[PDB]
Amino acid sequence: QQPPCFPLKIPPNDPRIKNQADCIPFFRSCPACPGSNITIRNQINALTSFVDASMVYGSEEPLARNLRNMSNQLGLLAVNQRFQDNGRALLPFDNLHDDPCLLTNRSARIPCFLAGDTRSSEMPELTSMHTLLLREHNRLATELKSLNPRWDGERLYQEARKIVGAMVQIITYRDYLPLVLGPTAMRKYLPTYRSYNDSVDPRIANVFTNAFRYGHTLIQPFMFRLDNRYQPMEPNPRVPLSRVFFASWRVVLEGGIDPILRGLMATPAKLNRQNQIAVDEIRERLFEQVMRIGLDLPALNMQRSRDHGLPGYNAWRRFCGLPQPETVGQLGTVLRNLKLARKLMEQYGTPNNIDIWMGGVSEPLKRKGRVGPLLACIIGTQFRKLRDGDRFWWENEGVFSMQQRQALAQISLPRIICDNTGITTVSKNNIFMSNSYPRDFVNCSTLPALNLASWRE
Amino acid sequence: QQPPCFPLKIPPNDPRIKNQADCIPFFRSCPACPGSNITIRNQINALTSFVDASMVYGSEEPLARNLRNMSNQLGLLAVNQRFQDNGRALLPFDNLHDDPCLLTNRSARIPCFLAGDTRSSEMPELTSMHTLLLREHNRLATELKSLNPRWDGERLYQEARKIVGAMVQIITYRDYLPLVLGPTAMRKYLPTYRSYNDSVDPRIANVFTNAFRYGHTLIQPFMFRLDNRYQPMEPNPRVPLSRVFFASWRVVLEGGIDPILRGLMATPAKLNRQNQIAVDEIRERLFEQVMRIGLDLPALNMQRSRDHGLPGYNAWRRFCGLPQPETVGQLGTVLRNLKLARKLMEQYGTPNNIDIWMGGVSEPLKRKGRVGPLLACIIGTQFRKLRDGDRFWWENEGVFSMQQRQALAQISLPRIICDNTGITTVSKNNIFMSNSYPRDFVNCSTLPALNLASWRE
Amino acid sequence: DKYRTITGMCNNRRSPTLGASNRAFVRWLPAEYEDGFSLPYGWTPGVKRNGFPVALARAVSNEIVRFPTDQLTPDQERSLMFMQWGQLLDHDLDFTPEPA
Amino acid sequence: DKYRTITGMCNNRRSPTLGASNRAFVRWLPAEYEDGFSLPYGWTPGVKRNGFPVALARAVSNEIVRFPTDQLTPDQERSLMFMQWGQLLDHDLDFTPEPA
Amino acid sequence: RDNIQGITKPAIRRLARRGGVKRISGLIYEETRGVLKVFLENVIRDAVTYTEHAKRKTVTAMDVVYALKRQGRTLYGFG
Amino acid sequence: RYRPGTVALREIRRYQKSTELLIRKLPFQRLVREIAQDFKTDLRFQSSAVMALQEASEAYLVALFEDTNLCAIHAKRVTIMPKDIQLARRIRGERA
Amino acid sequence: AGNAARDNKKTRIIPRHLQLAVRNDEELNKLLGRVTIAQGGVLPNIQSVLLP
Ligand SMILES: *[C@@H]1O[C@H](CO[C@@H]2O[C@@H](C)[C@@H](O)[C@@H](O)[C@@H]2O)[C@@H](O[C@@H]2O[C@H](CO)[C@@H](O[C@@H]3O[C@H](CO[C@H]4O[C@H](CO)[C@@H](O)[C@H](O)[C@@H]4O)[C@@H](O)[C@H](O[C@H]4O[C@H](CO)[C@@H](O)[C@H](O)[C@@H]4O)[C@@H]3O)[C@H](O)[C@H]2NC(C)=O)[C@H](O)[C@H]1NC(C)=O
Ligand SMILES: *[C@@H]1O[C@H](CO[C@@H]2O[C@@H](C)[C@@H](O)[C@@H](O)[C@@H]2O)[C@@H](O[C@@H]2O[C@H](CO)[C@@H](O[C@@H]3O[C@H](CO[C@H]4O[C@H](CO)[C@@H](O)[C@H](O)[C@@H]4O)[C@@H](O)[C@H](O)[C@@H]3O)[C@H](O)[C@H]2NC(C)=O)[C@H](O)[C@H]1NC(C)=O
Ligand code: HEM
Ligand code: HEM
Ligand SMILES: *[C@@H]1O[C@H](CO)[C@@H](O)[C@H](O)[C@H]1NC(C)=O
Repeated sequence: QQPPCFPLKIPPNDPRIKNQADCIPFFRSCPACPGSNITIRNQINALTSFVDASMVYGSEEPLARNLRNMSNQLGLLAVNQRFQDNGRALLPFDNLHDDPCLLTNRSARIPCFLAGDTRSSEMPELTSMHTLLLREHNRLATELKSLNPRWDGERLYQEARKIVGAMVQIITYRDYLPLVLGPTAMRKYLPTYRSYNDSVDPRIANVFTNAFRYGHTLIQPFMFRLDNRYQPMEPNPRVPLSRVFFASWRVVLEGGIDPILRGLMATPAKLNRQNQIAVDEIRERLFEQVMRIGLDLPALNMQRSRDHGLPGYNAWRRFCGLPQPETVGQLGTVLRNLKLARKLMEQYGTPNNIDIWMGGVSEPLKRKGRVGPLLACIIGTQFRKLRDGDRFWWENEGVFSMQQRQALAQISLPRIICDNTGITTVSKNNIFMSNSYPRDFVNCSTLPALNLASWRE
Repeated sequence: QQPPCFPLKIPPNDPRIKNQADCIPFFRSCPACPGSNITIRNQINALTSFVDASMVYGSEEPLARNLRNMSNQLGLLAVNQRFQDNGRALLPFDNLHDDPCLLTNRSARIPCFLAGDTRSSEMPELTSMHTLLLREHNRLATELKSLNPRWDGERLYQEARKIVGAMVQIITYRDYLPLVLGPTAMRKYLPTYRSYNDSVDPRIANVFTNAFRYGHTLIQPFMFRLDNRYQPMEPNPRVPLSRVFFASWRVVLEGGIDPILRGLMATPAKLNRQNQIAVDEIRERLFEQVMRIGLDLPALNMQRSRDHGLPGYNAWRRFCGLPQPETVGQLGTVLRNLKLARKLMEQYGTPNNIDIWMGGVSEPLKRKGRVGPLLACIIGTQFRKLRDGDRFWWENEGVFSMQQRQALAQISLPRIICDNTGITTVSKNNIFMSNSYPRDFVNCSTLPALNLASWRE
Repeated sequence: DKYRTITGMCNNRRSPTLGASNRAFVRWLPAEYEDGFSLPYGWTPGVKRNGFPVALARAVSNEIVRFPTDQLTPDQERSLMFMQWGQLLDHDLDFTPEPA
Repeated sequence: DKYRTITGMCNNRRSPTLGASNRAFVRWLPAEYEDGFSLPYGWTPGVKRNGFPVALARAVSNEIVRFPTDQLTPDQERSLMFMQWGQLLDHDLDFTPEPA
Repeated sequence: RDNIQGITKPAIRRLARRGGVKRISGLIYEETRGVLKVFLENVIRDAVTYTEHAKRKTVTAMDVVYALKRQGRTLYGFG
Repeated sequence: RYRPGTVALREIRRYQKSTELLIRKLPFQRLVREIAQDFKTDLRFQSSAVMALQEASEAYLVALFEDTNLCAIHAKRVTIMPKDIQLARRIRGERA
Repeated sequence: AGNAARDNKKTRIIPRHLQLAVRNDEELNKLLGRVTIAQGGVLPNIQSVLLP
């Protein structure tokens, strides 16, 4: 347990790990001030605290410059020089001292992908999203260059970056959050846009990095791929999630990203229930091939919350203005469950010691939502701070013209997917809701395309 | 101009300092993290952020242990072993490498006094208050020893310390704050005590160290001493303030602390007006004897606020919910003065750049108060946080019994003044309000003394 | 100010470092460490958190989160794209580095 | 847990270091430095604040605070013990150290 | 004279909306009219008694204020 | 077209921000005169008296409707019903 | 009342401001618990149950 190692102790009678002397690997976060007898320990955020599509353009000058294709004056982004997806762009490769992508399968010899985020190679889905965004940026830059032949590479790159960031913000705040918080919490915590506060702090809260891990309860135990007719693509249509962690060779040498996107569109998510929190695939076989032994994602979340020194469940309930339980009965009433409340009370000993993540995922879901009142409050507060404190918000005056805003308000994720890939059948509007084929799938020729005529100069 | 030095520049046509190459000495505060690029600069609070009579018992274990009378078992505080004030205790002397008290009077050779704070010898009034508190602690310890003969030294010391802290808290929150904030701000920011709220942060805000400097506007340009008949005591009935800085020899060798306390109790303060902010003694002759040139207390306050990186006047007005001026007319309306608003606009250029101290002291005073609405907001918030977030508050259950609380509720400053000092005539209740003789002075034979019969074991 | 910066600097004119990259988080609540400043709960065996022993995170996951995988149910009103966009937005927002 | 601690620690059970001595201040508003983290306004000539030049502190103290001492107005409702107790309570609350 | 019907359905709807009511059933208008009639009858009876004691034929605002005050419904702004 | 519940919320926001009277003055004056006709005949009313009666009646009805809304919410409902008004009046001690 | 008017961006004082001042202070609301202020309106309050 010598620093900076904080391994997870193994309790007795553990179903998986029989040896008590073993421990789960764990590394403490980097302190803000390395070595101090005065300052309270604080963590470091290495990425911009804005919704600015930093996943594709990076967050530092050297990496961002390396990500650009500085060989012509088209203002494009670097693509893979060795592999193609049916004649379409692919993410550039990365050079690392230790590469888990090569460790996953030594026969293929496919290194990890290079993008604005170092974790963009965890699964084929993230690589598919990053490649889709890169293709969209390249198409926007090419269209702008054709429309405005007098511009240079830097201007085209900046304009395409601005458009991509605006699209990300629009899609997020118009489709994702209303389905997360629910209409009541959406109206309570994220009202209509008024103007630009410069007095709102846009920094990311420490608790948020845990409160946003609720998606770990939406993880399905399989990765699904579908062919053109939205049928199970063979061989291996449903592949285990333990065999896709850091496996980039499933993108280059397994038919590209189109089947992955098709399976992404036409597969229901996992519902969060008080007796079904997280699947065993991520709870017992996380990074099994990459590491010596598998990890435990909920346990890792709890240990990270403890490492950051986040307060308990009751402190965050009081911070959000909600009643704070103290006994078994009050906790059961709050959770609308007595068996789960009894188990939590036995394990922790008092509600004040319940971890933020576990308490948040134990709370019942809101009406037409996916989070409890505490998690919904935290997420809504953080995203409202991000939106109101951002000077370059698309709806803010002086950033986009009225015609540009009107054109941008008509975008949609299915339009981007159908334009940037070979997919001809895409789901209806609110892609985060349609999951049944062919109940709510259209021919993609009816969806309007973004009009760039307002960008002429 | 090299770190940590932050010298004050001299404008052209300065009335005092004709030369421009000279500068006022100034040192930047010690940062919380000595050298970093990830963390914003923060300052250090070297004292306990509680109303716990930390002026006398220190805030560090070595100093607290060094301040006691370890030679006996009576649990008293160390007193001066060379001088006495007509048979009464005096503060112990201190050993410093560069003693400033010796420079004021080379013939006397009286070093600075030693107490729980390093700035206890700035003027004889602070020394008198410290000596009075030490005398009260010693008297309480002696009375407790007489009442309970079986107690040890440490128990007596702790009990006397608790009584002194409770007395200080009672005096402050019952007499001083209502006369500062005024009834409206006192009721708004300091409501009735309910219980101990462990979720209140009791730390001292950074702006408070600049918001509480309003007392620099109440300084009279003289020090007044009165004899037993409250007549001007000769020689030197009124001493210029520029000659009493760091002059401890005026305490030991000029009759003691009786005339200083008498002058404090029976002399009007200086009213704060928008055309008379601070006198010229603290503005042009601060620490004149000690250093080469005098300092500028308002300029020092403003430069210290700049060093701490505090926001401007408008940001703090927005923080407290008050409207934010933007133009000269709005500033004149807010300040209820046009000449001052015009001067401020000419000097700064915009209300957002006005420093916190100047903005706070320029505002018109509250009704029956002594600070503007912004300073009242900041001070009330800070003191409510201090009271509610303190576990050992004198009204908190378990700290004192009901009989002890009833006995402590009857304490007052005049009783302490005329109990441990040769003063026989003291002001009526609310010492801070009565300033005329003999209109509102009593014989000290009518004020009941503190009853310790409830401390029996 | 025609376009965004790449490091987030100077987005807020009053405080350019606010919301930038490689900067410390903002603490909505004071930290709760075992020794007070820089030690987590469970680092030192035998210590208690608010009068109760600290439970093992792995044990908590074992006795609560675990459930048979054949009882899993799907969501009839969501899709996997929901989870994927959640992850993408999260990777957009924050990332906490750790030593190698 | 019968009397106070000299250092001030353990006053808050959840976070023992809250309200102790030799600890960093709490910021109610984000800091506003010249470069963003570790530079005061007016450190370097030619740099303006919020689009306006930074006024020399001595200059404004000369042109605003200064007033002839002869016209001092005594306070008929307060005494000097007001200021003295204010200073004493201040010396209780806070003290910002500087290097020697 | 059926002037009790002068209090229309939109007026009662506005009064309920001011009170925070979102949905209103159609059977509560008669109940509201009856309640208003009872309250007005009581207050006006007290006011008329006050006027009659003073040997007057005009019901002043002060009489109504006193009638409201004697029922624990003090009204500010009319004397 | 607007889904039900939106215009109601807009009206709630609007009428909670204004201070104007919500009952027509002439019908209320006629009702007051009709009611007062029973106790005495040939009565004269000052305008201030009618205004005070209207203000008191409106305030009483608004408070009663707030209590009725609380009663309806207690029974897990959104729609105001006469039984809620009766329960509020009985608890307050008016019809008890 | 003057603070309420200032926050409302107005100069004069009207009965609405007096009602806002009274109803937003706990002690003053308790003191004037059975008092009706003419042309005062009501405090904005919408129950969360009826919210969409
Ligand atoms: C014990 O003390 C606790 C702290 O008390 C504070 O300090 C003392 C000195 C007093 O000044 C006191 O008034 C202070 O609150 C106290 O807990 C506090 O309780 C309040 C009320 O529940 C909490 O406020 C809620 O917080 C969030 C968001 O508010 C702000 O959070 C962000 C974080 O930075 C800020 O940037 C923004 O300004 C946000 O406004 C919300 O949940 C909530 O707003 C909603 O509240 C209800 C929801 O039902 C709605 O009616 C409202 O319209 C809003 O939609 C509140 O603002 C506060 O966070 C919390 N503080 C702490 C530190 O936990 C506690 O109640 C005291 N206990 C007792 C028994 O008195
Ligand atoms: C721009 O937004 C700021 C900040 O708004 C915050 O963030 C947005 C996203 C929303 O969540 C808001 O609800 C948040 O407030 C607005 O200025 C704020 O105005 C309010 C109301 O006047 C101020 O709150 C006051 O603060 C005082 C109490 O101090 C509080 O903090 C201390 C220390 O933490 C502590 O004692 C306790 O937490 C206190 O509550 C007091 O005067 C008063 O009661 C009131 O609560 C708030 O401080 C302001 N925030 C800032 C950062 O200055 C602006 O109004 C908005 N602008 C526009 C144009 O809409
Ligand atoms: C779908 C499969 C996913 C996998 C395999 C995965 C894996 C991981 C792992 C191993 C970590 C490190 C945790 C730690 O260091 O404490 C992490 C971090 C994180 N995950 Fe996930 N995750 C997935 C989905 C999601 C989703 C959908 C979300 C949100 C909607 C999410 C939210 C987070 C957050 C906020 C962090 C931040 C941790 C930090 O910054 O230190 N995860 N992810
Ligand atoms: C009466 C004579 C006083 C004198 C001669 C005096 C002198 C000083 C000086 C020279 C400083 C150093 C400031 C700096 O270096 O930036 C200081 C600090 C300070 N003074 Fe005064 N002061 C007096 C009274 C008061 C009073 C009555 C108050 C409040 C009611 C007060 C409030 C403060 C504060 C808050 C500080 C900052 C503390 C710190 O920086 O650690 N002063 N004083
Ligand atoms: C302090 O200690 C000395 C030791 O010589 C002793 O003489 C003196 O009386 C003590 N102080 C008091 C106030 O008793």
